[PDB]
Amino acid sequence: PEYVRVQRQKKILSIRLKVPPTIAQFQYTLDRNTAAETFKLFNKYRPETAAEKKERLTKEAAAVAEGKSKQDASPKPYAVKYGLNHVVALIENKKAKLVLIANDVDPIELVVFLPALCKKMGVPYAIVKGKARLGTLVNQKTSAVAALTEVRAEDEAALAKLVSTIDANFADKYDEVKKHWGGGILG
Amino acid sequence: EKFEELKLSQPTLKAIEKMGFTTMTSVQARTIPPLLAGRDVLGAAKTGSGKTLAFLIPAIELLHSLKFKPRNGTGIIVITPTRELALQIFGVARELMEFHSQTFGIVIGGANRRQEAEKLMKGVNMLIATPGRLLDHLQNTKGFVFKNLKALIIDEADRILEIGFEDEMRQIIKILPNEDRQSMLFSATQTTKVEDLARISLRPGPLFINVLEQGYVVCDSDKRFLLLFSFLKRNQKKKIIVFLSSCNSVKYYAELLNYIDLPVLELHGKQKQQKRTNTFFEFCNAERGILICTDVAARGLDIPAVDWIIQFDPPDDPRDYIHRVGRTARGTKGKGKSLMFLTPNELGFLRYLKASKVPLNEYEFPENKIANVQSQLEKLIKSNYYLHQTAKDGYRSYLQAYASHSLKTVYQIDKLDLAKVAKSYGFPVPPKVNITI
Amino acid sequence: RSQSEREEEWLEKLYKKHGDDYKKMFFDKKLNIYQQSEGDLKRRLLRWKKRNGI
Amino acid sequence: PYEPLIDWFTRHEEVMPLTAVPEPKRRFVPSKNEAKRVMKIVRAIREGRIIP
Amino acid sequence: AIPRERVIKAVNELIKFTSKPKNLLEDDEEELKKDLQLIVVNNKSFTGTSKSFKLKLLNVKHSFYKPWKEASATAVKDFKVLLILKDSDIKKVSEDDLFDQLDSEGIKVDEIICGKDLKTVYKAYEARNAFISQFSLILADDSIVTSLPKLMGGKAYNKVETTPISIRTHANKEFSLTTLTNNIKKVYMNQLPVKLPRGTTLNVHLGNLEWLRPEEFVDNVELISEQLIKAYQIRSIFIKTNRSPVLPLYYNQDVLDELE
Repeated sequence: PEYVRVQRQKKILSIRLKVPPTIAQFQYTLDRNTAAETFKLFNKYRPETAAEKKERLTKEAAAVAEGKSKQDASPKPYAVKYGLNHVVALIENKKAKLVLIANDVDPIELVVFLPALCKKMGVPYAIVKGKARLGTLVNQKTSAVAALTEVRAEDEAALAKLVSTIDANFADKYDEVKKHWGGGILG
Repeated sequence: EKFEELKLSQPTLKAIEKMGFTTMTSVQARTIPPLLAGRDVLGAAKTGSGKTLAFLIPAIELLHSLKFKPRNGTGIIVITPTRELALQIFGVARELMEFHSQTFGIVIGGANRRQEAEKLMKGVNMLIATPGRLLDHLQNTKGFVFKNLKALIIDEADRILEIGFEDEMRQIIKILPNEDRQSMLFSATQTTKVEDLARISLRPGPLFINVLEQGYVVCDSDKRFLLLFSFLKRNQKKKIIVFLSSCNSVKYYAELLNYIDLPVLELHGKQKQQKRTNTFFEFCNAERGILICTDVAARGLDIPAVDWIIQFDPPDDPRDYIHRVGRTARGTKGKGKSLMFLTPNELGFLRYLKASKVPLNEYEFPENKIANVQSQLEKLIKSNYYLHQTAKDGYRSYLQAYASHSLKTVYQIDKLDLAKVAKSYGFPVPPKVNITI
Repeated sequence: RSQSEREEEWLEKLYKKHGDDYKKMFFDKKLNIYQQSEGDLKRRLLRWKKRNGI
Repeated sequence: PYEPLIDWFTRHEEVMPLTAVPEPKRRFVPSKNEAKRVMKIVRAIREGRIIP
Repeated sequence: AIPRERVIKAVNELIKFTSKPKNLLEDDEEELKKDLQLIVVNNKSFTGTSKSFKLKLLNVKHSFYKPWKEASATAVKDFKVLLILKDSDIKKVSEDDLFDQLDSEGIKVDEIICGKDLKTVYKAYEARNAFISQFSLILADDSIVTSLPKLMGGKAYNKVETTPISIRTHANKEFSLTTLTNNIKKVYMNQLPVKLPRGTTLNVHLGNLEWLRPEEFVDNVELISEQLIKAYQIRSIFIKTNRSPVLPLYYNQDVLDELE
């Protein structure tokens, strides 16, 4: 076929040529156990689905329909944040405690400023592998970004050690090789 | 005599009634018939005699006698060195102009330029401003109705000269018209370069009326408000006055400590002056009370013999603080113990204290005894929108107070960790304030 | 323009919880979760009183 | 040719955000648009179009 | 019994002792230590040959928790009351239910916490120690009491305020709010805690001299001491400030003959 031929010829012409160092920061990404614990963290903070939302809405609406106005109390919803402009919006306050960044986006240029932007804003970013795995934890097909701001007190101590873990595993390991021109070796 | 005896418009009469004023202070009772007579004047009066209101009354009389539109002119122009004194003069002037019909405004370096620009585009019938920002607004803002200049006043030319804005003032007066303008000015003392500006300003020939250890506590900028709270709890049932810089931080700290339910009286320029008088009266008669105030609202009124002078914020005039602690000791036979908070950037102030040659006592801090309410503070600020905005306002006005400070050798914004300052206000992230850094 | 039954009942709860004073009911967490404005509270209570309960 | 990237601008960290945008009211209180959707469902159940 | 007169002698001696005098703004913790009474009991084999984290609640004539609270309003650390209750217990009990009962006699529960909250919200040594150190009065259901020491941390069992107190909401098959209601009154104002360590040394904390009347101190001490004598074979009694040296008041020399 043609499309199989092109998708195999793709990633050959990339690595054969010199990639700029603002790329290939991607795939210098998080290792196995740390990404695993990051997913264990963010599955604790799944956002509400449309079905669960509408279900709670029907519950409270049937409550008010009886009326049976039970109380007026709810702390806040805490969830991951996943809209890209919303993720950037949570930076430049700053509010992002952790950011996950997908390596694979076909318009890469949507994403390329985010490591430098969280670098200058001091936000603990981490480059995650695969936007589908982001979409799974956020009930989308893909997400390509994952910001997290608000955390319960049960999880806040896990958050800080995860931040220190990432800054040890990502910011220390890959920082100098981030500056280097990747690829260029023929296929 | 009395304010209510003299010939006045009825909204000015209602204004003076609601500000609580009936009688006159003697130097202002002297200067008011020349103030109505239309002559230029200079004057020596103590800071806070009511000398704001002294010019405020015939200025509004001139605006009442001319009745011109907001598009028509600006007229009354007020030059005042300190942003804090500007806010105090403005807050006194607001209700006075409010019973009147004309317009009132602010021009301050450190305010939003498009705000002041749009207010100038609308036109303002009574301007109160700092000297430095006026050159920017006169040289840069287009279409601003400048040609009228019904009058002009200077206050504390000693403080303009001591800051050093006098060349800016000369450029201003060379921009200013003279023939319609009359010039009135108050300065408690005088120098030659004051009198040189006076000779340019005063268009007719004027008649003029002329009438110890300190505590110092070095603390980091985050924990200083917490330590103030801790020391205030420990010294409860002792009347103490705390000196601040910005009225927003006064109102915010008062509302905060009342939310922590220990009894606190506030005292600031945004406070209504009858309510201000009520708070001062209740502090003086209650004799075991917490008084939060700025520097110059405290300067504007005599102080009862107190258990503690606490100065939290940087001073407006440190020289006046040195004279003020001396007159506080010599006036109060009851012992008033004076302390100032310090930040480890501020130790040069100490050697200026060593320039003052008065003795100094370092007051030590135990890190064990920390009230540990800062998490509750941050949960409160994340909870309450109203407290969130007042906290941001105290933070903003605090930084603009540092911006408006004279002694750069004692206070540099570049020295300061704004993260710790925000955490003292209770923000984990410092909010953006549009400040030249 | 009248008032809705839930929110006038909410005002009725506030009227019995705090009474008439506004600085206490402004800093009330329970039954002021929308954190209504100081004077919007006054406006809605005066409309509610003119509607019902003097 | 090629050479590694200079990080002159990243290495200075902003302690503050860019914009002095005032915080909105609705970030602190329970969500209004939620409640409007609630009252929509309440009106539908009062008309019986939605069964509990 | 014990010569009350001698106890008045010793407490007036201690009042005279604490009356003896770049300084701090905020006062020394050690300065707060040197004003406080501690009862010390030498007694044969105060072990149960086993660790005893359970506190004995001694019936005391006067209640130092109210002068504690009244000085704690002036003090930096604020007196707070923690109860730790079951999940179903917290589901049933509300806070105004407590507050209405306690304003009758003029006290206040600060907080109520489930064991779930201990095992997930404060399952971190920093946050748990910070949360415990806020509190002076810690109460817990007797059922939960023997489940606590994995959740509480040994840093809580080091101090006397930080270790929890047995209290019971039950009297029948189910609990009654009446039982918790008068039971917090019993534990509050009619009983004082007792740690039970090993060795021959018992330390009992009484409290700062500025809180109570000195003859009322003497009455509480003699009541407690008679309770201890009727409880245990006691070698000696030294009461003192933890800054001060000891004060021998009462001792029984034949207890040591009776040990062996």
